[PDB]
Amino acid sequence: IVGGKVCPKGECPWQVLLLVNGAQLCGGTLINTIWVVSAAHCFDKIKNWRNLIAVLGEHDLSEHDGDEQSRRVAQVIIPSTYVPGTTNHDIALLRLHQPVVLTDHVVPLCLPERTFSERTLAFVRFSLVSGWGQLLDRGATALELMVLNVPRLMTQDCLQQSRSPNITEYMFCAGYSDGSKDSCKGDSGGPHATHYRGTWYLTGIVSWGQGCATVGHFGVYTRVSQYIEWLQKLMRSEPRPGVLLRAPFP
Amino acid sequence: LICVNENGGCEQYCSDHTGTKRSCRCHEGYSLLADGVSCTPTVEYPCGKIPILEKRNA
Ligand SMILES: Nc1nc2ccc(NC(=O)Cc3cccc(Cl)c3)cc2[nH]1
Repeated sequence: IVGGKVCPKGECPWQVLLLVNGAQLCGGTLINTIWVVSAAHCFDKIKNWRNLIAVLGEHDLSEHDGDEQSRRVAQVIIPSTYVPGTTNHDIALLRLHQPVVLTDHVVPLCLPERTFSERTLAFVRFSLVSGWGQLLDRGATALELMVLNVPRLMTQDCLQQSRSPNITEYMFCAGYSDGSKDSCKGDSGGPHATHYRGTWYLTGIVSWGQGCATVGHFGVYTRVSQYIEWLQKLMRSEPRPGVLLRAPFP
Repeated sequence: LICVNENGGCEQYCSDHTGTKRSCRCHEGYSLLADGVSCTPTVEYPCGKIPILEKRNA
């Protein structure tokens, strides 16, 4: 995250850290006790699928304070329409091997209904993005979880204001074009969380952008509202052997 | 009332029904109040609420 602030410990309780062989891979969002939403592109280069770990209740990566909860990732589900190395359909649904325990520091973000998300949440201007990604373009990653308030743009306005992948119906733009504030590498997969009448909802996934905080460009987020029914169906399904599952979309 | 305008007055989810009808609904871990629009938690850790801030204003 570029130009944000430290998320006070426990105020981003749905944030997930994904690790591979103990190394920082990506962010994610807890949506109930066994299910995490992340970005498909986070898994393009995974060699050992059995060493993926999700950490909940993380805050300061330099210390252990006892609020952290680690779980093996039992399943990574990716839409059939996602092509590795490209930007469209950038979503993954992760099943944990064992549920996390909900606590003051571990709480799921609500996955909204589609209609609610499209008709109401999509018009809330500002939303929060968070992660342990790079604090600057070409810079070091954060040791404390960072958070940033970003405004959403209509895709026609994003394309007009921006000056190379297309912005599809499965994406949206948010952030700033003045190079001050943005998500960045390392934040991929993390939440874009939207507040409405006292409650927070998952509306986007940190996906991509032209560098980070690049003048004339905005951050691009997976439009989660397109995947609600796909996610809901998968969460009712029984696990299959093997970690990676490609599932038909729609 | 219609769900496209003002969320149909619902705090959370809204369904249109045939005629001038509307039903509000709540996420798992919440129940709908008798006003027919408001949602109240039914569990300790409902989704989308931040416990340390909920206690900070409780
Ligand atoms: N401002 C800003 N936020 C970002 C967050 C993440 C990234 N990371 C990538 O762009 C790498 C990437 C490569 C190929 C396909 C995909 Cl979908 C993604 C860049 C970002 N730029």
